[PDB]
Amino acid sequence: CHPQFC
Amino acid sequence: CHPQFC
Amino acid sequence: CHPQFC
Amino acid sequence: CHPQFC
Amino acid sequence: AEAGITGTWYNQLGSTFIVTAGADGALTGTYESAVGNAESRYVLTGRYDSAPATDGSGTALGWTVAWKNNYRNAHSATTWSGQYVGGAEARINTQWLLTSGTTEANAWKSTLVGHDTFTKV
Amino acid sequence: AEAGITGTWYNQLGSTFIVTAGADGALTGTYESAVGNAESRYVLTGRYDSAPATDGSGTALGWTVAWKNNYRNAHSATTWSGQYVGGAEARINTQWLLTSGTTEANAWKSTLVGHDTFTKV
Amino acid sequence: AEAGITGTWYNQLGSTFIVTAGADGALTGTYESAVGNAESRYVLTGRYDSAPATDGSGTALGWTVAWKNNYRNAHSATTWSGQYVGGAEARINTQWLLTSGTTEANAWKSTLVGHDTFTKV
Amino acid sequence: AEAGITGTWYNQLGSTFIVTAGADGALTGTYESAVGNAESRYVLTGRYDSAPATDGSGTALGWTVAWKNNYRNAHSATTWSGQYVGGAEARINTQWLLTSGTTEANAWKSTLVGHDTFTKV
Repeated sequence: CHPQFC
Repeated sequence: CHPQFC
Repeated sequence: CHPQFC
Repeated sequence: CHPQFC
Repeated sequence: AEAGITGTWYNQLGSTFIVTAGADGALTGTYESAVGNAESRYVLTGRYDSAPATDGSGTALGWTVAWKNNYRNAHSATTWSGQYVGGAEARINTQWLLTSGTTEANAWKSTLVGHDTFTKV
Repeated sequence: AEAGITGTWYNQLGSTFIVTAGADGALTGTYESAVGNAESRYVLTGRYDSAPATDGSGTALGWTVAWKNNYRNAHSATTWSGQYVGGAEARINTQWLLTSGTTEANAWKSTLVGHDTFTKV
Repeated sequence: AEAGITGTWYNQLGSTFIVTAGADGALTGTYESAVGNAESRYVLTGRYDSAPATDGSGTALGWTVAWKNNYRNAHSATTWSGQYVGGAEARINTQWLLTSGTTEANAWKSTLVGHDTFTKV
Repeated sequence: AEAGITGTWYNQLGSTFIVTAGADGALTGTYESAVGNAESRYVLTGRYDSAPATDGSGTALGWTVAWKNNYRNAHSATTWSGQYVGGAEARINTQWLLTSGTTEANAWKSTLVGHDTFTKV
C-alpha cells in the first residue's frame, strides 16, 4: 500500500 | 472538435 | 510553438 | 519480469 | 468477462462502443461519437487477457480506433488500456492515449492523455 | 505507410514485432519478447490512419497485445499509441500504457506508462 | 484562482491537501493520506499559471510530493498536472505520474499513471 | 543525489534546467527554453526522495514549471516525474504532463504527455 493512498 | 468527442 | 520547446 | 520485457 | 464484455458500453459523454469478445482474446466492434449519426462510427479492434480469477480482479484489455471512415479522416488514432469489472454494475475503467500525425518538429504536441469509464447504462 | 509499415520492427531492448498493414487500416501481427524463444510470441492487432500527406507528417497508429499465449498468462495488456515516419531511417515512435487486472483496492497501481521507438534495424 | 485555490481540497479516496497559492505563482502546502494520522503528512510544492480569463478557462497548475517524512520513506515521488475551475463547485482535475526509484533493469516498471479530482467538500 | 543533482542539465532539444537540491528534499531552480534568450527562463520547484541505496536504484523526483514570466504567459504548466541516476554519465529520465487551461468543453484536449532525458553534457 503506498502513502499516496494509505 | 475531434471524432472521439463529437 | 510553446515555451517548453522554443 | 514481464513478457513485454523478457 | 468475454460474454460479460460483449455488448454496448457508454461513457460519460455519450460515446457508445459495441464489442464482441471472441473465445481467443479478440475484441472487435465499432465506436460511435456524440450526435449518433449514421457515421460518426469507426472500427475498433483490441485484445483482452482472460484468466483472467479467485480474488475478484478485473480483466485487462485494450483496443484501438484509427479516426478514419467514409466521412472523416482526423489523421489520428486512440488506444484505450484498462480493465473490465463485471457484476451488478459492470464497468470498464480506462486511460487513453490519442496520437495525431505531426511533422517531426511538432511531435511534442502529438499525444494527449485522458481517461474514460464505460458502463452498460 | 501501409507497405512501409509492413515488416519487422525492433525496439531498443530487443523486442521484435512483425506486422502486416492491410489496405483498409488494419494492423495484424505478433510481438516477441527478449530471449526470442518459440513462444515469448503474442498476437497483436491494431489500426492505422492512412491519408495519412503533403507536409511530411507521420501516420498515426496503435495496437494492443494481451499477454496470454500457451506458455504464459500475465493478466495484463499493453496498448502502444504513436506514429510511423518512413524514409531512410523509418521508425515508429510510441508511448504505451500497460494495465494489469487488479482488485478494486489496487486499481491505483494498475497502469504503467512508458515509451518505445522501433526501427527496421 | 489564487485566493480560490488556497484552502483544503479532498479527492474521492479521502486524501486531503492543504495549499496556499502565493501572489507570484507559488503553491506550498501539505498532502495527507487516508487514516489522517499525525504523519501520513508530506510537503508539497508546485506552481500555477495565473492570467489565467474572459472565456471561463481553468487555471493550469501542478505540484510534486516526494513520499518521505519522519515515519515513512517510500522512495518515490508523484507529480499532479491539471487545472483549477472555480465557482459554486470548484474543483481541480488532474492526471498524475508516480515514479519509484528502480535499478536500470526495472526502469520499465517505474512510473504509474492515474487521475484525481479534488473538491472543497 | 542532492550534490549530484545540483547543477545544469540539458535535454535532447537544447532546453537547460539549473537546480539546487536542498538538504531536506527541496528542488529549486529555473528552466530555459531554446534560443537561450534572457527570458525564455521560468521558475521551477519540485521535490526529490533521498534514501534514496545498497542496490543502485535511482532517486525519485519531480518538479513543476508554470509557463508564465515577464515576456510570456502560455496559460499552461508542465510537471516532470522521473529518477536521477548518478555516475560517469548521470542522467535524469522523466515522463511529463503538460496541461493547458481550457474551457470545460475542451478539457479532453488539455493534457499532452511525453518524455525527456537530461544529461550534464
